[PDB]
Amino acid sequence: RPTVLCFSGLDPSGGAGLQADIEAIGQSGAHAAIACTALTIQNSQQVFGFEATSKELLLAQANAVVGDLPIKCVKSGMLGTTDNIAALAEFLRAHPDYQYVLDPVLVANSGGSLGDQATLVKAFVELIPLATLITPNTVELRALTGVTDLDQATQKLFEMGAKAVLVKGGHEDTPDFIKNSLYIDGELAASSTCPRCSLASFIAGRLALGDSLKIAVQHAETWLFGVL
Ligand SMILES: Cc1ncc(COP(=O)(O)O)c(C=O)c1O
Repeated sequence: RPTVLCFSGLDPSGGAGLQADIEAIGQSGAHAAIACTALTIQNSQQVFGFEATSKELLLAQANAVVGDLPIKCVKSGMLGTTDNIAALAEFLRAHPDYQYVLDPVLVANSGGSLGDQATLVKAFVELIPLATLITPNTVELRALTGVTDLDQATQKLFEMGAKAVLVKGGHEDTPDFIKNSLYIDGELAASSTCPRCSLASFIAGRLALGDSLKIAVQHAETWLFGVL
């Protein structure tokens, strides 16, 4: 059972964060390991605050997993601080053989703060070229690039060094479905939907199990359509 190591925050209410990573990775067929980036204080309605994990304790968790478990993929969600973004980049550069799924979490779904967005956007520059796949929703895509046109923003992310981008949402969305577009090396590789879209951890698990990107993304949609 290949392992996905998740650099993710803890949401006590269990709606998001490393709990959702654990659930998705288990359903993908892989094993989840966790390097907790923050203990948040939040529920479905608001974020009250959070205590970011120090860079030292973050790397200590990650390094405890290294050597014990067969890490094949890293996934990141909430990182909280620019220190933790830098620590993850340091970790990834020490392990270029790991695949990496970057979910560029800038805000909570409730709207509450999971860190200062402007400085997080600037710090994410370092992680963009390291990712096997970046999974921005349309808000995250625009924030990372400073570009409001989705097509132009996607291309800008590739100019910034992205290798593959799964854009969640776009001009093809409807009340029943969010449309996802998988781009590889700047070119549209697969155009799909998703009934509703938190795909990064499930995709990471499928990548850990040896799937190609296209097959992993397809499995993730089948998983969500199976919930429906
Ligand atoms: C701690 C935390 N991580 C991540 C997310 C969103 O990413 P997922 O719910 O896919 O982990 C949220 C909420 O939006 C969150 O509060």
